[PDB]
Amino acid sequence: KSRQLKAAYSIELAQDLRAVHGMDADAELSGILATEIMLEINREVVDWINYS
Amino acid sequence: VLSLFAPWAKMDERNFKDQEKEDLVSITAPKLDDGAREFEVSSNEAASPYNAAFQTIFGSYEPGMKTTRELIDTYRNLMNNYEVDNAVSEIVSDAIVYEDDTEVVALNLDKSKFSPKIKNMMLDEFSDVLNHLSFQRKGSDHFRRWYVDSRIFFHKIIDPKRPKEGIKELRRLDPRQVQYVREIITETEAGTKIVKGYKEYFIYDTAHESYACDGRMYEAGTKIKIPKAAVVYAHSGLVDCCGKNIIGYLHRAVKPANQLKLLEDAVVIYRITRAPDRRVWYVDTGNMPARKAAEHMQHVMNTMKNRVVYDASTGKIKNQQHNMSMTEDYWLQRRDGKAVTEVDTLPGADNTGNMEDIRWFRQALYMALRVPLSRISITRDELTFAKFIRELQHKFEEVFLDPLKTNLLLKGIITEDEWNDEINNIKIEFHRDSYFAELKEAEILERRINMLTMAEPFIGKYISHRTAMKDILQMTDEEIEQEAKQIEEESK
Amino acid sequence: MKFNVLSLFAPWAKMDERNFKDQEKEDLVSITAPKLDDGAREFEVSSNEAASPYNAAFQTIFGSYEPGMKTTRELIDTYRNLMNNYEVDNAVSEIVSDAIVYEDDTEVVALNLDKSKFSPKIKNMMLDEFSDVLNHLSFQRKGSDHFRRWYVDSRIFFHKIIDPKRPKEGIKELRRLDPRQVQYVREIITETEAGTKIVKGYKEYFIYDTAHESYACDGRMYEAGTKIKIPKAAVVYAHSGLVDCCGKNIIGYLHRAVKPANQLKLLEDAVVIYRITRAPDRRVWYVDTGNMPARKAAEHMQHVMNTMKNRVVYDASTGKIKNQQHNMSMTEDYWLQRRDGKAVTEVDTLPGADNTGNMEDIRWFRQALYMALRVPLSRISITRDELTFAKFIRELQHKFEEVFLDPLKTNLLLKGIITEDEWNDEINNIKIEFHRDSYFAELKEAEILERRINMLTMAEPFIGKYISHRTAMKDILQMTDEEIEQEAKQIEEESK
Repeated sequence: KSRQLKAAYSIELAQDLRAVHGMDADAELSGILATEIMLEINREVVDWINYS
Repeated sequence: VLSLFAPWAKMDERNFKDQEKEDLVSITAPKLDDGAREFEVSSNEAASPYNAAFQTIFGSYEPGMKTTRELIDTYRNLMNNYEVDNAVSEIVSDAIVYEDDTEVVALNLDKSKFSPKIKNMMLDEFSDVLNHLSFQRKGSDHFRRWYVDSRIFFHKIIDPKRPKEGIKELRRLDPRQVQYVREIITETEAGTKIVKGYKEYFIYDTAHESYACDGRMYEAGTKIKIPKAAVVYAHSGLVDCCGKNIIGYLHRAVKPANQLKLLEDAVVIYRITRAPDRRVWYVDTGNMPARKAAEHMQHVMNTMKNRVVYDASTGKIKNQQHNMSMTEDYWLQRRDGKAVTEVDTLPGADNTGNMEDIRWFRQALYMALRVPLSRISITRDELTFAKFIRELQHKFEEVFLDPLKTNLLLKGIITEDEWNDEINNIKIEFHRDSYFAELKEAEILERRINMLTMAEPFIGKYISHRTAMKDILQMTDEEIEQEAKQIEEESK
Repeated sequence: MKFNVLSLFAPWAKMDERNFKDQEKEDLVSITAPKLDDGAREFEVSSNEAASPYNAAFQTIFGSYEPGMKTTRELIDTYRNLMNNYEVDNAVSEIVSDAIVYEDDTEVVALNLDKSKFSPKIKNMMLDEFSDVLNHLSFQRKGSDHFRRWYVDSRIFFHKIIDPKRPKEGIKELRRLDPRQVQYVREIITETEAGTKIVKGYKEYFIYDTAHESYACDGRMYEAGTKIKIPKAAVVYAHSGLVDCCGKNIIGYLHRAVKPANQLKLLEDAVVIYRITRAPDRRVWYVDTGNMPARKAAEHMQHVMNTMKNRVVYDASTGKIKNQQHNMSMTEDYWLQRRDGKAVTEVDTLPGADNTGNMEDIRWFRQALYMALRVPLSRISITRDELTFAKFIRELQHKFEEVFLDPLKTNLLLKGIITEDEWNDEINNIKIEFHRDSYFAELKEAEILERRINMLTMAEPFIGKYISHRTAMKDILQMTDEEIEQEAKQIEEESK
């Protein structure tokens, strides 16, 4: 079964983050979304353990 | 604990036990000097369970990989520049000398050691240590990469089931993928000041399979803890203004290398921009919206399209047959007795150099690369450079002893105790250019003879032959006796 | 769907299947980063152990090489574009020419076998094969051309052939493959905890493209479509140690010079154009024609502009002013008619292509390029420049050299003379030596000898008490003990 996430962040947000704290605001999201998938799976497994 | 490092982990554990059993206590600063960056750990009295270490390595690796990444990429970019790569090339050429029917750095056991039997085995293994790197074919590049990147760390390869036979060649760890670190794990009153082990292991990424040149291609994942024992290494003793921010020799060029490139291009822009002629044709048109007023501009804009462009491959002018107009022919009509339209020419990039400012900088850069001033007999500058090369060789070549003691200990050629007392001095030694060595020696001899010549008339009056040999020819007492012996024999 | 290689290559594929079957049993396991320094481009694949049929292999070989195969093609042409320019080509020439020479009634680059062997018969067999290797390169006629192309691109490949029914004697002339259509990769299909630490063969895959779809010059073809997967055993190749800042993005020996090569060319053109544009007298003639639209005002202009017109052109074949009569006016005597009582009608003159150089930057840049192209810079006795040059040439020769070593060791296995194991455990040294210029070699030696002789003549007054003769010979003449004894023995014989 599949699992996917989309961010599609704005231009202005990224420009602001670069201006505010030197951030790129793309990679950060890449990180967050990938992170969210790994963690979500981790939970799915744990929850299935309790489920069964 | 990943199994690929099992025997190395055991080696580190043994070293740690010895540290734990020592008296190195009352330490106000952890006893580290250079290389690896430390980290304060949980120190549950002395404990750090592997699972505690796992986070510890993440928290050591994140805050600083970027710095390493920037420095290495910078050095590599510097390496691709005009007269920078050459500095390295000459340094590499002298640091790693390899010629026809010539040796490579080789173990030289000319000082007391356990036994000639062992000395011979050690030499044979040393040869394999280098054969494993194809040193005799690519040793110069292994060095070249190190010098440029400032640091080399290699993965040791094991079987490990039969680790006398199951001893394999090294794999250079990917620079920028591995962090050299230390961990302080132990607790005392008012800060920890007791037998810290420091660990001195490495932290490896999974991002090493890098693609997308000059990009930022990364993915989520775990990190690898690598035992000290598992890695062969050397690095330049160069650190930036603070911390353990290790830099390379090439770091020196970061400013001026770019300043020169920038200046070179600035000169070029100045010469090219404005090289073409320059002029604005003007037309003054009213009584119409610009959409239509502009038609009077078209009357010249679409008429004086002097597309007389020079061909880049052959120096001819596009579509200008016949071969040459002696003069251009232009004219403009005026609606009234008002000189309002015009051809406004512009000043160009006149010929003012004086390529002297850039000269200063290029020269400064050139020497700043840590190269002889003789590069574009024997002088202080050549000797100084040779000393530099000796230092680089001295520090770099530790990478051939690390795997040597490792392999010898595993095989049973040497014991740990023996290594520890034997070195001291288990040096290795390389070939140096014979062309110049001969010339150097010849000049030394010229002085030696010239002084004997000068001394000559007083040889039986104020001074002696023994002394002249000792002070003028700089011979040892033993050397003199042996030459005297040979000389007497030659007479018959 | 699990297709094999075109059968004509199968014998080479078989050699590789065996090579990998044994590499796979090797103990180079428990390795984090892949055990690879150079050559073919690595790539992490499907982790499926032995699932490497044509379709699957193409997918990842292609996916691996694709994001940069364009770049690779651009570099080839970039390096060639430099090679096609003047003051570039001559640097290459100097290097290629000295790297490979042929001479008057001399030998050519040749295999030097001076190490222990089971039986000397092998030395002859290897030498005989070597000579034939050169015949299959036709090195004696085009070896320097192979080198030149190799040098410029920093790589060369050749396609090897077999019978194939009697492959052992199918060894014949190689065909040079232009890198433009050549792809090379190392693929990983195994997996363990946290990545792949398994001994990996990588299969060293080559792919040869089909239609001449890509091009430098026009006359190109339609879409290539599929491509052919080729075993490495089938390809003779060599390449430089010069790689860009990522992967295996290999670069040319002239790569360094690309910047200044192009820069100098721009500067050169800037000079050429600067002095041409605006060389002739320039001006705009203006006629004041009140109360007229251009369609009519133009007649007033014609009455002036087509009356005063100097219909003059310059004969560039014969340095003359075409049909100029009279030969030369003493004054360019022109006039302008002012219809109104106002000084408005005029001529708007422009500046010309004045000689104001100070033509210095062009030398700065010429010199930088000249050196970027690989010194000696002495070209417009024995010096450091020559000595480092010679070292460079040997380094090039040692990479180029693989072009001989590959088919040599292959042919000696394929024809069943030496086993693979024996070759690998024996050399340890299979050096192929080049012929070098004897003019320069003699001069180098003569100058060295003069100094040695001069030093012997300094030792002379003291040698009788201070220096042994053996010492003078080994220190000044740099003679070996055996060499010393041999001359001494000959010297007594010379008496008669």
